[PDB]
Amino acid sequence: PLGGLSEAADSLRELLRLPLRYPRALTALGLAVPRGVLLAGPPGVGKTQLVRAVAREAGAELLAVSAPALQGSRPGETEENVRRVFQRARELASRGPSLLFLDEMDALCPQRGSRAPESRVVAQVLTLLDGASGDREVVVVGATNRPDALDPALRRPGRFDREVVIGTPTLKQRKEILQVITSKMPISSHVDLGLLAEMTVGYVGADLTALCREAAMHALLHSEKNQDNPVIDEIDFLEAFKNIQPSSFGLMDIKPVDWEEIGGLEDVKLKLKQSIEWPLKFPWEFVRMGLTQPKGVLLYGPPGCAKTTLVRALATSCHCSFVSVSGADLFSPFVGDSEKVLSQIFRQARASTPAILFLDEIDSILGARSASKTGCDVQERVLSVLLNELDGVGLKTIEVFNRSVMIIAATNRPDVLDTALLRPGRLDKIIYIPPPDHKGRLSILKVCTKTMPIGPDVSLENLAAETCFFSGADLRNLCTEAALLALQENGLDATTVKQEHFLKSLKTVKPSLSCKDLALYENLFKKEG
Amino acid sequence: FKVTYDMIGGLSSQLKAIREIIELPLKQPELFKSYGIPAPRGVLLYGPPGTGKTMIARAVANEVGAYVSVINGPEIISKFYGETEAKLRQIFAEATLRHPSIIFIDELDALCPKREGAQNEVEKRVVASLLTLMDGIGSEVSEGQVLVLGATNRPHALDAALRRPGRFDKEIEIGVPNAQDRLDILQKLLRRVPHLLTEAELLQLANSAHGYVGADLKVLCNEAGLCALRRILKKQPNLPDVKVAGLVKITLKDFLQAMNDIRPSAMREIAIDVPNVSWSDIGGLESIKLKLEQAVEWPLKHPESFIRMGIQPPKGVLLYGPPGCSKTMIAKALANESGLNFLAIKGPELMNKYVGESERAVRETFRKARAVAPSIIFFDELDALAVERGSSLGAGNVADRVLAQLLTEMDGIEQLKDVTILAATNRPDRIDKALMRPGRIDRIIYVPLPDAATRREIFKLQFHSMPVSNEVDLDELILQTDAYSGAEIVAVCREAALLALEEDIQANLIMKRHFTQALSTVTPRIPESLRRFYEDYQEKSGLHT
Repeated sequence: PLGGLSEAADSLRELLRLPLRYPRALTALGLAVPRGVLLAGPPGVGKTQLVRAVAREAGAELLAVSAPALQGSRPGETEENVRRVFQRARELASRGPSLLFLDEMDALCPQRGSRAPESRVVAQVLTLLDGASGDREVVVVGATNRPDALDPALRRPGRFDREVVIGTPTLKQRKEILQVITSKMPISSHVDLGLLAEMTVGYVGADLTALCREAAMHALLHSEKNQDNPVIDEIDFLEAFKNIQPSSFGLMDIKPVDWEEIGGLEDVKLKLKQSIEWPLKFPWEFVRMGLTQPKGVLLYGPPGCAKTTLVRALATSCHCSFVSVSGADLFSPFVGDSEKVLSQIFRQARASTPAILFLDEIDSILGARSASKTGCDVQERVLSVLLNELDGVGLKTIEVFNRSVMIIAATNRPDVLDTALLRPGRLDKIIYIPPPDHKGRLSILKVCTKTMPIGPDVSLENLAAETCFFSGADLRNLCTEAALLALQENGLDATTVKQEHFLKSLKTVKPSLSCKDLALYENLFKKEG
Repeated sequence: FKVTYDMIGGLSSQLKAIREIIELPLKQPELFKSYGIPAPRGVLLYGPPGTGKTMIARAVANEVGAYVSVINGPEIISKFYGETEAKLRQIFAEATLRHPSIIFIDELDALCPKREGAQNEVEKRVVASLLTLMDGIGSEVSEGQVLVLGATNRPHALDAALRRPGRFDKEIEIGVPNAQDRLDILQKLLRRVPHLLTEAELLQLANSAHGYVGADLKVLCNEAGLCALRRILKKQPNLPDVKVAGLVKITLKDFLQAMNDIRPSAMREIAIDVPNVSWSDIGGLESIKLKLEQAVEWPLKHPESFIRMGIQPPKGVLLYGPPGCSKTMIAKALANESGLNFLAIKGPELMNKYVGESERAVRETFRKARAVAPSIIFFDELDALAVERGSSLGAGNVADRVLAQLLTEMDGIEQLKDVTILAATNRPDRIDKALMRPGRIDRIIYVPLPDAATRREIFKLQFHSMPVSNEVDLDELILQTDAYSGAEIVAVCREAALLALEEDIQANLIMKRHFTQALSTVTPRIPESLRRFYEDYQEKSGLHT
């Protein structure tokens, strides 16, 4: 089955179905449906299997010809082979759904600066498709890995433009596909498939297949008695996973967090509530109230407050679709792709049109402008494409369809970023996040400690009095280490914890949150406005 | 395909211009020979992509008498060497035999890139051959009959010698369309599609299409058809194409969602917009209004004011004061009152990594300005580019280049035949007097802070969009809003509305106690010392009137 693929499966179902699931004379009513799509991603996971399955679900000829099996030694035979296949597709259009499936177009497309015959090949298949446009039921699915690998000249409108990625290896789909694979394999009954799954970060389905493969392989190897029924044990499974190569590689944090895992600065909490989530009720609120929605807000606090936690809690308290934007997710070794993934995630926001998009630590996402004057050009290119795309606007004038994503950013070095970002019209609100006061310290200690083994001797208020210049993470690591001391030292197998260990751990973690740095931070990024 | 003038939308003036520059020769060339005055070899078309001038080309081609013949850059310039020229000369001669014919080329800069801007000497051989061929179009046997047509975005990357006379004289611009133009081309498209729309909300939809392009309008039409189709499908499970066709009727919401799904490709270049804001949107400014209308209307009186005495053609008016405080609003207001055209250039954006391309933008800006002569250039935040050199060693270079080229453009003050320039900034000192030297930008006005009546007018324009309570009292509001700016006070009442919303997510009227609360929260981040400095500069500067 289409394990871990049914969502992309059905999206592509409707998309490619639109010309096929419904007749043509309506197109003849003055409409030209796009024809020819792209499936980009690591294959073997089911891409082939899924295109099979969907041509089935609609009812269509699974003409699963492998275009890599058409290479020619002399220019001209290749074009005749393509004539053969595309003509059979044409007679298929003469009969019904010509669901031509041609894989690995990029190997048939070495991009510019390459030799000549690629030109003949691509132009000739272009003739084929542009002519068969006249025919009634001509559709092709180029199956590759990355769209960038294909011919640029094959990405025009009225050409291969409807492109979709293979399924990103999600947890849910991971479990689905493990079960689907083993649905024909005699794995052991007791299987904590979720454990192995969460071990298999970044591992696409096919990787998981292969992993199970070698697992059962060594199972059969180091066992000989039950030659037919293997209890393919989770131990051999684990060891195989260990042996296996790591994965080759917009990850939304599935982890939900509420307003309880966070205390202090409830003023800023209510502010975020003001300028972000009330917009949900907006379609009638500003009506009886006037004021519009501020496009962009920028929350700034000292590095160490883990603002990301607050952002994720916000994303939790709204149910709105959420995607994250991080530099580590961004800094891939492909120059010119950062802008691309930016556009991609914004397009996804448009897709799940109610969308909240987070721009973390943008000083990392966008470094300095003119500090290193030799390698900071593509960064300004991302700057330009950002300043362009950040213009999400609508009718919004005196029922309403609230099709308007929202963008929120946060960082620690705003004095580094490009000043035009803060443009009234792009980022029309900025909020401050001071490190907690005595009360905030007390509260965040209380809430971070509500699961550690507490003893009847501690007095959090004293730490609060003395744990000044402490970040959230500071206090969290502090109570952590102190618990460790208490437990190990006294109770090798313990029950309680004493405050003495916190007192001792104080110096162990040197709090370098100098109040002068606080004043510097504040003055800088309050004049940043 | 029978591509007819009856299909091409907008561009009316340019249509007439091309039609006339081409028709008379292609009608009575022996009149031209009787005059002995030469017949124009070619005409250079230009304009950003998207508007696919090829439309115009094939249109005029199959319109009157032309035998079409087309060649395109990325279609011709392969790894051949002179075989490009071979194909070229062959087309040229064969269509010469076909004297009633017209050759066109797109991306003419592509086939012929810059000499210093390219490397492949083969391409320059092709350049030279094209030159020779075009002189073969200045040939006697067929004097002025092989009309060459060149069209590409970049006029810069073109080869200089192509501008030598008798080779490429008439440069016709086809820029991004305008509100009325968008509407026209949209109608001409929609001509043959069942729809249920009224031309007023249609004009609304047109207004929506900022930075939109024709080709993208066609894509919009197709998209909307598709989506209305989808809408119908979401009411019938199954059906044959007959009733489908019988029911598809494009409506407004269709177009709305359609436009909202696909974004256009324009809006990187300049655009001849139209001032939408009104004097009915700002309060007071009485003497400001009068002095401004005077400043803009005198340059047409200076014919007769010179007839009276004759002294000077004063042009440059410069406002200055607090930051963005309704100033640009006043600018657009005068713009709409005059009915002229607006070309905004926001200062700080002028910084681009592309060394000189900012200059290039300024250059095409002034070109279009001239082309639309009854128009007004605008500037804002001049001090951004006007940070003096030496501070930033590697950054102020493009800045001074840009400022120099700016002076170099404005120089055509005579050429600026009543083409006024309005600018405004906050700290006028930071500029160079190369702009404040007499003749160019001399009339100056400090924008006075809003008086009580202006504040009350701001309050009226605010209350006219929010349901407010009756405990309002304009008096003490105006009292406790001094040292503030208008837009700031708008934000104040906005936040008071937010506070009432905090009182209840479904309340109706905002309470003025919460207004006073907001007043306490908001602080005037502008000290009176700033006004002192403003008025001091006013006193210690050059001319005001």
